[PDB]
Amino acid sequence: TTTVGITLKDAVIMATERRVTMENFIMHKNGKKLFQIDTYTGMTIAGLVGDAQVLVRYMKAELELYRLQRRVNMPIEAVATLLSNMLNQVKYMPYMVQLLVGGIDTAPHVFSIDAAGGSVEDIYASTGSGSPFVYGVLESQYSEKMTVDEGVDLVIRAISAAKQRDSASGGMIDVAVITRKDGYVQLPTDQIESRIRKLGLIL
Amino acid sequence: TTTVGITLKDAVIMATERRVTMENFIMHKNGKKLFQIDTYTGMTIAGLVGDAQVLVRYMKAELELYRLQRRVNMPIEAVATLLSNMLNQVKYMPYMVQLLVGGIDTAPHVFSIDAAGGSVEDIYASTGSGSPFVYGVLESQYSEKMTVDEGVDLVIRAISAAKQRDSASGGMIDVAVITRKDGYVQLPTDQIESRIRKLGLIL
Amino acid sequence: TTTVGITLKDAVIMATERRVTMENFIMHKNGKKLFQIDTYTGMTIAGLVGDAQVLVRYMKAELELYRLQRRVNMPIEAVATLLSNMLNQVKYMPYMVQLLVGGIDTAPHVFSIDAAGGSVEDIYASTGSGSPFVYGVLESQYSEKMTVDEGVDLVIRAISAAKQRDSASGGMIDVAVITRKDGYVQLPTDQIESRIRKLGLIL
Amino acid sequence: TTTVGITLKDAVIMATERRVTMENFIMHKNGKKLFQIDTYTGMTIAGLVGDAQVLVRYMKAELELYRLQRRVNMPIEAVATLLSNMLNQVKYMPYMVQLLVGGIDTAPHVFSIDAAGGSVEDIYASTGSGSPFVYGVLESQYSEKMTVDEGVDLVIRAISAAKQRDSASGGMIDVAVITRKDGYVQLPTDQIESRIRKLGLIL
Amino acid sequence: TVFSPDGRLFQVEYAREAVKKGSTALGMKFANGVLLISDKKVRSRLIEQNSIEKIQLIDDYVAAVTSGLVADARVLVDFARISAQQEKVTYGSLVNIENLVKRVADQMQQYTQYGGVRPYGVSLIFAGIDQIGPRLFDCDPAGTINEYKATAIGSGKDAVVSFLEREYKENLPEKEAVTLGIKALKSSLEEGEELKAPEIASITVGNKYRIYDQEEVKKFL
Amino acid sequence: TVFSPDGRLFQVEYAREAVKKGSTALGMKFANGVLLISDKKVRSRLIEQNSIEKIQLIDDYVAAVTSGLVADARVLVDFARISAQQEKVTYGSLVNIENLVKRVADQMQQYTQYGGVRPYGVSLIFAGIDQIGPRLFDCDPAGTINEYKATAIGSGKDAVVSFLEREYKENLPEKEAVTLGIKALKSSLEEGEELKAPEIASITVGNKYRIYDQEEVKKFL
Amino acid sequence: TVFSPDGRLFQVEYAREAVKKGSTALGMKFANGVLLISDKKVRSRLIEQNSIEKIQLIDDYVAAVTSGLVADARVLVDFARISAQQEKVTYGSLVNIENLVKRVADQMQQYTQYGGVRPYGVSLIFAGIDQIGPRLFDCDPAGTINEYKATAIGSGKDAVVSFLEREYKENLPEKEAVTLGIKALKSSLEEGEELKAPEIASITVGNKYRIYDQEEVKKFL
Amino acid sequence: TVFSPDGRLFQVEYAREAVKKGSTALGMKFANGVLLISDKKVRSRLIEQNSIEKIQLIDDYVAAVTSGLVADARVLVDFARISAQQEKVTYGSLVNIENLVKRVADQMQQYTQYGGVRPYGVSLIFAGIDQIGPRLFDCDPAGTINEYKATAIGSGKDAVVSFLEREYKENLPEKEAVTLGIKALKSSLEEGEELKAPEIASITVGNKYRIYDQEEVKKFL
Amino acid sequence: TVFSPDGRLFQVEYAREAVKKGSTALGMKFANGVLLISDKKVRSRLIEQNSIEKIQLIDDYVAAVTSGLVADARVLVDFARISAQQEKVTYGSLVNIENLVKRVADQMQQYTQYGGVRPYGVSLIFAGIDQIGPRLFDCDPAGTINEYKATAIGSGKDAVVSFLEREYKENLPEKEAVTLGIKALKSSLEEGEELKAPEIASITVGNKYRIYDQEEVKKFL
Repeated sequence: TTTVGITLKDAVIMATERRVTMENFIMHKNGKKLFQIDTYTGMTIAGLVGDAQVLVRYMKAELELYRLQRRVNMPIEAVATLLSNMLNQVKYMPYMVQLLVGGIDTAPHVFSIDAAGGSVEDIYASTGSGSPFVYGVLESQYSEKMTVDEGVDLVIRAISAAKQRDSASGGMIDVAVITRKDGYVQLPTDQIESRIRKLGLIL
Repeated sequence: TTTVGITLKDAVIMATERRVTMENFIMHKNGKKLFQIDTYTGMTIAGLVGDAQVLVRYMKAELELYRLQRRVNMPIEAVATLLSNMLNQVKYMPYMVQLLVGGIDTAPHVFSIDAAGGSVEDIYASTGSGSPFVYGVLESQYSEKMTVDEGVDLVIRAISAAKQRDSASGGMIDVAVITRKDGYVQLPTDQIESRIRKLGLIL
Repeated sequence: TTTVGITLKDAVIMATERRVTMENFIMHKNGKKLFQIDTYTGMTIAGLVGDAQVLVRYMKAELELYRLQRRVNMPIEAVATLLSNMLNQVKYMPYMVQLLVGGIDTAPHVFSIDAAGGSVEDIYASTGSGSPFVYGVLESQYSEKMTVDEGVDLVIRAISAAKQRDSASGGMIDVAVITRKDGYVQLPTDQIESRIRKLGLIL
Repeated sequence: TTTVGITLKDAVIMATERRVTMENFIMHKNGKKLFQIDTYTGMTIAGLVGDAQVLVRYMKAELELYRLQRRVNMPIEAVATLLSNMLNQVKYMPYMVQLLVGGIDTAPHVFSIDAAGGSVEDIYASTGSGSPFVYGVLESQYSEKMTVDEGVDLVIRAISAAKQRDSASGGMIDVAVITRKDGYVQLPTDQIESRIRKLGLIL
Repeated sequence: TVFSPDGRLFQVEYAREAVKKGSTALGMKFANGVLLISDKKVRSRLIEQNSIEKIQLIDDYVAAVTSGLVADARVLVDFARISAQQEKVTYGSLVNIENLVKRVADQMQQYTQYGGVRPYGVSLIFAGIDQIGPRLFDCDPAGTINEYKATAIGSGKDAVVSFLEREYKENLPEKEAVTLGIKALKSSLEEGEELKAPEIASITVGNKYRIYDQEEVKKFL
Repeated sequence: TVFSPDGRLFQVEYAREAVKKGSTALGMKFANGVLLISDKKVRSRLIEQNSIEKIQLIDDYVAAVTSGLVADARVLVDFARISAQQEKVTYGSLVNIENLVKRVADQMQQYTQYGGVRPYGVSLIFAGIDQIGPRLFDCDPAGTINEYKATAIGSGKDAVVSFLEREYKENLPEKEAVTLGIKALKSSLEEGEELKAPEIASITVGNKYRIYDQEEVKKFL
Repeated sequence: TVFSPDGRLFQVEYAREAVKKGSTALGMKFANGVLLISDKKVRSRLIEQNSIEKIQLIDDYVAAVTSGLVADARVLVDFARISAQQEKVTYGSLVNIENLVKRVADQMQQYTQYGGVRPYGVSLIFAGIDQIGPRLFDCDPAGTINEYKATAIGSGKDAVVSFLEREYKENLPEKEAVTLGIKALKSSLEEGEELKAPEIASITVGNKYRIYDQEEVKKFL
Repeated sequence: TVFSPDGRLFQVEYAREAVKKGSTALGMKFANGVLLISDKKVRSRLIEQNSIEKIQLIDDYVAAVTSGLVADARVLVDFARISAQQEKVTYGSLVNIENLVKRVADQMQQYTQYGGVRPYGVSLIFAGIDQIGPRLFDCDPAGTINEYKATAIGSGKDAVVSFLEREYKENLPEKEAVTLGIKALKSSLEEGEELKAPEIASITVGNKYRIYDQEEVKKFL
Repeated sequence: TVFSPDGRLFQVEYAREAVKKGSTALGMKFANGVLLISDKKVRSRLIEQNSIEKIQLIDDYVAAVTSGLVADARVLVDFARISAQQEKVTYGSLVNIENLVKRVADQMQQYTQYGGVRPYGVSLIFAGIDQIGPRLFDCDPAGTINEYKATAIGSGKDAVVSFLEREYKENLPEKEAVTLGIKALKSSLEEGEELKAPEIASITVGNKYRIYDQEEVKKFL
């Protein structure tokens, strides 16, 4: 699996691929690994599929409830804190996952949460078997000054690089952009395919 | 990880670096390992991040509650005792952490607390993989007569030496000074960066 | 660690050193291992620091309560019996400690208590990694007829010999004298340092 | 440890030594292993000292309670049955002990009880590391026709032989004689010492 | 606690009678802030005045005053303090004070529905700052909640509320809000009774709570 | 709660008296949607209006309005919100709103059969969109449920229902439905009376709920 | 324990009648310290007076004296002793005696709210030294607490309190505080009756409690 | 068991009436010792005399006598026996008998405070030797304790206590103390009524309890 | 089961009325043994005569008879049987029958002290051999026990006891004891009423219990 989240001035961009394996066996070419969990909040999942899927349902439910109760969206750091508590509480019978939570409150944020509930905020982050390849691309190419269009191309390049070198990564790249102005927008596949072409990449 | 706490006549200085690794993989360069937990009390964390972060939350909450209930801050030895009880109670299913608690009540104090709740007060202490390098610097250079300014320089030199020799340590040095006059105060990064320059050091 | 308790005609002398190690790593030079737990009762601790400290807190509290309830101090053998019950009760999830309890009721007593709650009274005893070296000094030099001053010199000689041969032992020697007349008296560091000089000792 | 119990026409004799070891380390030279548990009932202990001491306290308490409730002493076979039930009930988390129970009701009895509550009556029995040496002496020299004075000499000879060959046995021999006429009588140390001298033995 | 033929819960109405006997206290919102003022039936020079305060901090950003049975009130403040910390541990902050007030109110509602317990004889005002802004709520023995710009509890409630209905203005400066509050509290005293020194606490957006000391309160008397 | 000789549960009938004292609210189905309107017992400029929510969202597609004991009602709303989330987690969606209404009603029924508790003094209207279509239900202290094209709860129930009985028609445009609703509510008022701004919320198939702002509500007054 | 129409809890008021029948006890703060004096009902020369004392050490720095049902009082003193030790084990020390008093008062409050138990028929005065300084508290059957400079419980309470309100001075030296307290206690024995040797205990900052023996008490009589 | 308006617990006072119907018993301290004497309600010659004794050893150094409901009494003696053994197991000895008596008295106190149970209809006298010395305590249905030099329970209590108040002095030789106890017990009998042989038991410091045989008792008649 | 003003437990006294209605049975000790005899109030030829006996073996060395509510008695006999087996498993034998009788009596006592249950309407005689010797006890609804040489329960108790108080001699041969027992029982009947075949059981030291067959019983009629 490869997932990525980056922050820009007033934007978060999150992306994943879609390959689901049982060891070397590619069972599903089109799994979903990127989810809207609130108005301005997205999450990516890596690790054990059943565990990650249960947490997505739990987060969608809880953030909806919290929103109705508080009349405002859960702050992104509060999302990461809740997950942190939840995952640490079962650390000896854990959810075997790596999570990125990304969103906009008064500012853009990306958090990376591990299976023991350790949560760290970063300007960008990547999870899954493909993440080392992504971190190479981002280290070399990320700039805090990038436009959303440049950041979208960046995550596409990073995940395409990971697909070339991680056999557990593959399939169509899914991308969402989160802004205060436009909310959570999943980019249409046709748009991502177009950028893949114009960048000289494959799939 | 490298953290340090030193006592001086009427002050406590605590400091850490920020590197978060998984094996050799530097996932985060800007982790936070130094926290204010009460008006005149700070804590550093080393070990399993999820465990440490839960403890920081529990301490922030309990010390605030206690302060409201007692109309006085919890004595620093009481903070260490509380932590000692909590960690020992679960020694067989432990918080996998090493903690420093530093603060001032009628006197400056640093306590070092282990994963079985063993707690020992010292004039200075260090935790994490980089701690032996720190202990070398402090054995050679610490003086109980140092000014706060000299103490800040000392902890910067100690942590810089650890960063040079411990690959699990790195990133910006964070420093807090605790006094009766100003309480816990995290020093601005610009100031730490300025001291690193004038000491002739790196990162 | 090295601790020792000896009985004389109308007195108990207990003593320890102060080194706390993690393997070869000397983390603290000045740990406290000797505690007053009742008016004429002392305790020394060896083994896992967090467990031992919990027991010291439990004993201080319980002996104080018992004194207020009974209007007399708990008999020294009753202190040992209480600890014996508590430690045996959890023997499969134990307090990993060796304890000495010493004091005066109608007579001087030293008891040594193990991690399964086995408790045996003796004329003298020693615990910790340094104890075999102490037992050599005591076998050769102890006399039931010694005066308190002679007994204090003996324990100092014994722990000094242990510090020379046990790398897990070190730091300043703490000594307490317990008598009906004067109660529990921790000797001033200056007095112990002076004895160390006159006896011609080091560390 | 070495303990022994023998029956004679109208008497039971029980005896132990006093050495307490951890491996080869002789921690205590004067432990107690022979106990009066009722008016005409004695018990010896071998195995884990903490476990055995708890059971001594439990038996003293229960036999006193029973005597007060029934207005007669618990029959010796009933003492062994109670012990058998208690030990077997926890056989998977056991008291790691070997016990001898001896006494007089309408007749002399010695019972040997193991860590799983197996309990067998015998005319004589021995427990502890020194027991095989004792069985040698008893097989060769025990006679059902012996006087109390002869039986006391026999057990002293038996334990002395065990002390010569079992490094986990040592110290002063303790002997008790139980009769209807005189009850439980622990023999004075001077008397045992005098017999050791007269029999031409050691320690 | 069961229904009468008219649909009333008399045990809850009676709990509200106990509240009416308590000392008057009030809260009001002002420009970027909120304050509480509490009268006290100080009754003996032998009492320590600085202790068992009417205004109680729930955290640095939220405070409460109560009226009614004083032991019941302490239990509810203890509950509120613990419930605030549970929320802070779970999420990292307390985003909306209304949810804390609801949790306290739900605890009180339970004791009006289950047999084997009597209702709490307590009303509370909660005031503080959260992500929405300065907040002011009251809560009564039934667990009924309302949010206010200004409100009062205790024996002098009706007089204080009437006064405020006429005189209260939004977005006053703190000093002018305190002055108005003191005036409102005075309007509730009986024939020639003198206000001897109330407790005052206030908070403004971006700051923690301030408890006025006796000497500062005196400048308003 | 036991049976009288005629087979009645008087404690439940008395709980129903508490509901009659509550503020008036109504719901009605219209072309591809459903709406709720609630009147508010607002008295005092010192009250915060924005914090008042008689119409409460259960999730993005389901809302409720209640009448009767306000604290009891909050507990049942909280229950409905959690119950809705539990269904959504289990199955991935809420296919039929009737099942949620039944779980809430079962909770209420329980408090009429077991000793040691009193019934909830609450009636609720639930309205939303599920896989069947736009839904409108009510629920009373007994846990009796009915599905409706239009209905009302609270003190003005009888007048509003009579009005709707005469004037309601199916498949109105939203604007016309809201107009009808306002007229229905207005009919329930006494001698020479407005009618301050009520709360209005509506939802249409394929959309989420919308809450009318104070200014859009004014257009109908 | 339920509410009367006037909002009173009669079972608690009745428990307070039992306290009124107890022997008079008082506390007062003086220069860097606090003391307790207790009268005793000596009702037979066959009693050992040196036993079942009215003044009870909670720890070395805190003592209590009680009035009312003696068995209830013993239960509460036992609770206070264990609660003090729990705090000492958890934190290493007892920083503020008020919190211990609150835990005891909460235990008493609970027995006024839950069915199936009666309140404790006990009032207590707690006195000792903590990190704040010398402290003097009382606590009644409701679990109501106050802090004082001087106070009393038991049958003579009103007379002792009247006396002290007139004659009490802060920061007296110990001997003068004791004289005043003896004099106050004597004034509560209205008819020509003699004060037998009361219990006296005192503590000053930096020291542990001391209980005045038989002869030192006599020196004030 | 709840409070009357005068603060009394009538259900406990009624339990005390059951104790007044029991056989008379007494205890007294003498030089380095303590003793108990119990009258016997022996009717039928068909009864086994040596059985169901009113003096009951708790351990070798502690004994009790009871009066009131005999089944209730047995339960409390059983409790005291097990409680004594528990303390002996924990610490290795019973240092102060007062703590055992307090544990028994706490068990009795609990049955006066909680609903669902009636108080024990029993008074006990406990006598023995501990580390303090010879001890003599009584304990009533409320769980009230006192330590005495001499005391009595049961029907003739008031007459026995009057006689002892007139005649008792400390530190008598054992024979003189028994003689005094017998005289005191006879003082409680009706006119012309003979004292049958009571039960007597005594203990002195350094020894275990001894029960007098019928022949030893007869010498005193 | 609570106390009346005179200290009585009427519900227990009323249970004792149920016992008076039962068939008469008796026990007596004789030379090295003890026997039981029970009247059987036969009421129809359609009944199986030999079933649901009044005399029940608890083990081979201990028997009981009962009077009062028969289903209650059955439950207590069942309890006694299981309790005896528990003791024999624990210790290997049943040393003193009085302890067994106390456990049964304690079970009965509990049902006089705790709410939610009524007392057992039963009295029992226990008879057997233990290590002390031949034993004979009775036990009533209060859980009161006594040990006897001879005793009776049931309607004819008073007459049988009167007779034995006159005629009983210790240490009779078995045949002479049975004869006396039959005579005692006959004296409790109404004149004209003839004693039909009673149950007889006996046990001597060193032997197990024997039940007399119908023919050996006749030899005594």
